[PDB]
Amino acid sequence: PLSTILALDLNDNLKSLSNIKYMFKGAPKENPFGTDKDVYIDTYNLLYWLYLGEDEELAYPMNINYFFTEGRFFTIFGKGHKYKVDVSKFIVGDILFFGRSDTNIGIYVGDGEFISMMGKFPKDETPIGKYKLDDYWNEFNGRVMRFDEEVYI
Amino acid sequence: PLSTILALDLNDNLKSLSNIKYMFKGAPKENPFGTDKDVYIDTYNLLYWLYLGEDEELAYPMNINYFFTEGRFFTIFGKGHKYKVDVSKFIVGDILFFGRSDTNIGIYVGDGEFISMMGKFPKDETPIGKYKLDDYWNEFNGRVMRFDEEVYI
Amino acid sequence: MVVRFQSSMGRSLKRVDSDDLNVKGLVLATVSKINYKYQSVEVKVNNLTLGSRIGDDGSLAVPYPKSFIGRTPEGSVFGTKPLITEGSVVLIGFLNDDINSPIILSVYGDNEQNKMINTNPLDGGKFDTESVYKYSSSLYEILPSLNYKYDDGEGTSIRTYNGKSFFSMTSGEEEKPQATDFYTGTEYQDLFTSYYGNKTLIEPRIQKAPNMLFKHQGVFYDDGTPDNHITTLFISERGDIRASVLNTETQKRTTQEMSSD
Amino acid sequence: SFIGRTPEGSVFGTKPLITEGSVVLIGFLNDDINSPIILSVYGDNEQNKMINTNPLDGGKFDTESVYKYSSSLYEILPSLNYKYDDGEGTSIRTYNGKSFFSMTSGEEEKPQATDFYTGTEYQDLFTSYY
Amino acid sequence: SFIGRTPEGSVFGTKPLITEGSVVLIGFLNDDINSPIILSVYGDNEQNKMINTNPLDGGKFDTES
Amino acid sequence: GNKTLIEPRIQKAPNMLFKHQGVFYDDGTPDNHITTLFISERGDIRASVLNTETQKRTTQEMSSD
Amino acid sequence: IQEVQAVLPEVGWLIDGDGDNEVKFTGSSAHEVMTGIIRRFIPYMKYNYTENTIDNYLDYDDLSSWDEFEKLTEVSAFTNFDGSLKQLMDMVTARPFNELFFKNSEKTPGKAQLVLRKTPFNPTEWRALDMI
Amino acid sequence: KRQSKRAYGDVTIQFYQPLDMRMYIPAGTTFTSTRQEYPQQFETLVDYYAEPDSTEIVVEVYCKETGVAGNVPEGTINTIASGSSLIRSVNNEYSFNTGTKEESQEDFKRRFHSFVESRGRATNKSVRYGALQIPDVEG
Amino acid sequence: NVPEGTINTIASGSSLIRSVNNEYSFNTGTKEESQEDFKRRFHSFVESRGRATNKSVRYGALQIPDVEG
Amino acid sequence: LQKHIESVIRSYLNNLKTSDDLIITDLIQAIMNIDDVLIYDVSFDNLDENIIVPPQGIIRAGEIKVELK
Amino acid sequence: TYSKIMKDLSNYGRDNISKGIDKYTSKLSSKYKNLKKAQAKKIIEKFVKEGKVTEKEYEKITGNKVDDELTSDNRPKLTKDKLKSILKEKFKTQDDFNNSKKKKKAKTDALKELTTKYRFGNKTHATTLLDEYIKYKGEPPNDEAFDKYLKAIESPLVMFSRMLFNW
Repeated sequence: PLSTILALDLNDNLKSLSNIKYMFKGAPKENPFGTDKDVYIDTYNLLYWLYLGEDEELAYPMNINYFFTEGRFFTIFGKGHKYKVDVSKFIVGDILFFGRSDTNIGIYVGDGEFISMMGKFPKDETPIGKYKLDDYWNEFNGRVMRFDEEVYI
Repeated sequence: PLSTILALDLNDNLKSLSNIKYMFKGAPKENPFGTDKDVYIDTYNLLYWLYLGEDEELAYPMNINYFFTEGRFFTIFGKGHKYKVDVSKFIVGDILFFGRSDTNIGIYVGDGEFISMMGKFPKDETPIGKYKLDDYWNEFNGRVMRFDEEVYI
Repeated sequence: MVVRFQSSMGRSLKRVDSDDLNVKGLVLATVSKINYKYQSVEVKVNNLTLGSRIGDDGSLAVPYPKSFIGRTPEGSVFGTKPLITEGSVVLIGFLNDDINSPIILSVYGDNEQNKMINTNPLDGGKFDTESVYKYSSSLYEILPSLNYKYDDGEGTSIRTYNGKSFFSMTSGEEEKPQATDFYTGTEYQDLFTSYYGNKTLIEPRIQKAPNMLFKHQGVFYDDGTPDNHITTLFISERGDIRASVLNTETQKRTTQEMSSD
Repeated sequence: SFIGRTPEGSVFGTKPLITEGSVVLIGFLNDDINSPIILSVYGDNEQNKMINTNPLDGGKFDTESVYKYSSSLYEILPSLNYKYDDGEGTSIRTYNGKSFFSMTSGEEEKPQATDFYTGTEYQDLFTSYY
Repeated sequence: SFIGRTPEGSVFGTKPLITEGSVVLIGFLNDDINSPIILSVYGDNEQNKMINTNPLDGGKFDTES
Repeated sequence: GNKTLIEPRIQKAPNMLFKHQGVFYDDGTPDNHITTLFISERGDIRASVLNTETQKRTTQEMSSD
Repeated sequence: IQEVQAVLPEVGWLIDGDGDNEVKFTGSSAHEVMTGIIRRFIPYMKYNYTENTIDNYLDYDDLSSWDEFEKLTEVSAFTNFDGSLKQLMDMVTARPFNELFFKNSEKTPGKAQLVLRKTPFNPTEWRALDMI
Repeated sequence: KRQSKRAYGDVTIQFYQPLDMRMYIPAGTTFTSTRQEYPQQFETLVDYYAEPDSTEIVVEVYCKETGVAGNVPEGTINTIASGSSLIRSVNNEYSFNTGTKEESQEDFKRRFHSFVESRGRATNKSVRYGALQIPDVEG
Repeated sequence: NVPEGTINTIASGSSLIRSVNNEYSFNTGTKEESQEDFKRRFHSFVESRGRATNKSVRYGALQIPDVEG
Repeated sequence: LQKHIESVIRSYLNNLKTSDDLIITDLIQAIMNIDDVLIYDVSFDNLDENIIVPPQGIIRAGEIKVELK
Repeated sequence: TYSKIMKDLSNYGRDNISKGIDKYTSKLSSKYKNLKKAQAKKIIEKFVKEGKVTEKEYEKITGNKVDDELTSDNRPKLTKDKLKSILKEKFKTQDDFNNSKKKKKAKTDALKELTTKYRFGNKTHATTLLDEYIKYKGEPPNDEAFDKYLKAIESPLVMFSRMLFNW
């Protein structure tokens, strides 16, 4: 699948993407992968740049309103419920939401982990990294989504 | 009684305490009685300093929350009622409250009078004094309390 | 006689029929479960539960009163979602005095609960008295958060937020300390409205300081040009104040900032 | 909501909003027809489902996690701009256009009432969706 | 308006304003006298006319004007 | 409704203020930052930021004159 | 019963309507619901018979109704305030769609039977009745 | 022989939250259980008051039935009548082990022996019987 | 022998339960044994009289009605 | 069972007359009387020897700790 | 019980305690009657704001022997002559009886130490002994007063329903 392959590529190249930094709503005009210079990018723009490398384009800045009506996704689990036993049933590439108001999102990877940027709010210098799901399981919020390209347009 | 003796001593020494001035929330660290220099003290801190001279200590700054739960007092008359005939039944040393939100308090003395500091709000220079109860009877609010030391601790 | 052996009830002879099945009047019940998605509850009788049919939340449930609800000419729906609480006592009125069809009329609290959530010390008196009007006329309400809102017939009006932060206003010189800013300002404990009825302080639920902001923006105006002017009055938890005016398209900004130090 | 007269004589009260086509419960005086009084106004199930943002299907109100979503005094004015309060420190108010007022204390909810760069967008708030 | 208790235990609610001389609808429990409960408060026609600023005599709510 | 002005009950000018403070935050240190937006009856405006423990203050004051 | 709590120390019942005297009967047809209703209270209604109780004398079997047209039910026990079982029996019957009456058991002489069947006004059911 | 003694003990009450205001327990409150083995009832004899800011209260109870059935095991009495919604659980921390049947034949025989030996006054046994004849004193 | 995902509700209050489902079908539900099955069981029993044998252990483990394989 | 044993031992300590040694044989026979088969054996650490009580001494109080083997 | 009080606060945590300090305060007061509402209210406020509580904070709230652990297991029983000996130290001069101001200080100190530092403690029962002790000037006609404290401390609804059933 496209999403799984992209997630595996990101995991393989995760250590080499230290140039990408964390910011609240970073929306740079330069592709992080096509430049060695450091650049501040958030999770939504990171996903947009990751999916723009292939033929898919999506849209910019790809805020929370993108998922509501664009039809690019179909929900797997709804918000409001939180089960720790069903986490194993998920697959790589699924988008994981965080925060009570959709403050941040993430990409699921195997072995009970997820890829996202975490740090202090006022433009932290910490680069992208991978964190265990146990400590962040509290703020998972239960929302899960998945991609689909074959039927769209 | 301790409270009655303290009130009588304050009344006797009332003329000699002109050094003490009035302020909204004066909480000086220096005892007014142990210094000739003028100092700004409000009614609550005045009562605290008066009762600190003896073995009793109480607490600081002795705000309105002190009376709620410390157990140092038992109510004589509740708020919300205002009878002018029952005023004679009071005794010296009883604490008299003023204001709709417990803005100020006072100490009752015989002959239908009370001891308190009155003046304009922004740090009036007027010293402590004694005023007739007739004009201030309107803002009495009906709340009356009394002291008790024998049973406490 | 032989034919008299039929359904009957009461000391005086009465023919028991379908009329007795119909419930005459109103009954009370307690809220046991609430369907949050539809905001329709199921109430428990002392030994029975109304509603709770096979339908989860939507097809069958007990409605609840609403302050107001309707639809605009454009078509968009508007209304209110008043707070619902478990364990509260609610009055119920059956449709056509037919059982198995409840509707909640209103919610009534216990005497102890009512006594706890009022600050009026007067035991009684006619409302027309001027002195009683000071205390009787008080639209005292508490949000689901322990921070409350207060209004009164007099000029006093107090509002509270997270932590000990509050907003207040008054006009009388006697009530001047309630909304003063001398030295460090009035303490939250000094206000009499910040105490429950039974001589207990109204603790805020959240003690962490809030951060306020007044963001202003639009789309267009009568001139026809697009609206691109953004201004804010952000306040941080650490005490900073920032008043700014922005024009995002032209990439210009002017900010008046205050630091915590 | 409430109505009365002051000692001076001036009348005070409220005029709650009235809407056409709404369902209203009626109780006749003395169970005598041709004498109706409206007790309250009740909305349709679809309308109630549309004007709430709670995703939970159910659960006891005493649970701490459910208290975050269940305790929400969510109200919408006749104007589509709404007012929102919650058991937590979050509290959102809206006005004409995309202008809004918000406050919060938790660091997790910091983006809801932030002013970094251009500030939080109106779409970012979850309470701004039906 | 609403009343309840939080998980911590603290009680919360509202105290809507009460006025003397107002007309209140009453519903007896089980249609048994000597057990009243007030359902709501309704004002007089003159009072309602005084506390509204709408000059229109009537018309459908769906009209834009 | 009946062509009569809505007289305010109290004609004396009010005095507003927006006092902001807390106890602690995620950093764990105590909260000691106090700020106010006091407005006097005479028309004065005072926006201040305070730190009571360190005994520091900065005030932006406007007089009635 | 108004004033019984029936609590346990740090223990609760997952299904609601427990601790109190509430009892819920569920079934997709009258014969399924009626069997639960009768079976709930019949054996405990003891008497001083030298030989048994009402269950031995009353068969209350061979019951049927419109199973296909009737969905799952959640008829409550306390639908009638302090009412008799006959009053609660009427609600389960849903007259006139089903007929209920007590008559002698022709198939088993010497004892009574409780009948709960769909109404005989249907064409085939009308033919089913024995002719006299 | 003397009659039996009613069983009595202590019952603990657990509330969901501490009481905000003082509460009064009506007299004659009935404490029972739900297990079929111990359907015996209990009742209070004196008034009790639940002061505010108290998450628990303990009140003595007495067994109405005169017999050994009141010596219930731990965690038996788990029901209260006329109880408000504030009550979260009802439990007895310790078994009673105080209820008794009628006076045992051996004890009655021994006391009779003490009385017969105590007919001759001015001796140790006479003083022993004179001290032991009061129901309250023992040993 | 209902299909998969047939049981949906507990038919009670279900205050703390959202939904109930079964991930596997029911196969133990069977009608009365036929003549051939009884004949095979009796032949196994007759051959099972000699203990300490695999064919005997077969009948010994199969004596419980629930066991099929 | 541990709480029941503790309560039984504490009750045995009470309702004891004056001027009698703390006999251990009666204690073990009393506690073993609850169930001869279920309860196997009882042992003690420090109070194996009988404690002689004076005329004015009564053994009523005492803290019981159960150490199951 | 400084260690137990601090341990209880750490068990719930600052986040949980911050929500409902007034009612979580009642939990500590209910467990230990030694602390009043005000005493336990102030310590929790100091705990959350500062993040920790030290011995200086505990003694400031109320005077107690924090550096004393022997009382946890066992402590003196105050058997007879112990009460007589300790009372002699508190009342060493006759002017204490005449001067009531220091008398209140002396009796409060005796009651504070007597109830906390010994197995048996009581306020009203001890106060009665002090009142008799003060009145007799410490020389009562009999020694029972010293031991007096030691020995002291170790329907219409039903009727209508019943008669209605009878009829």
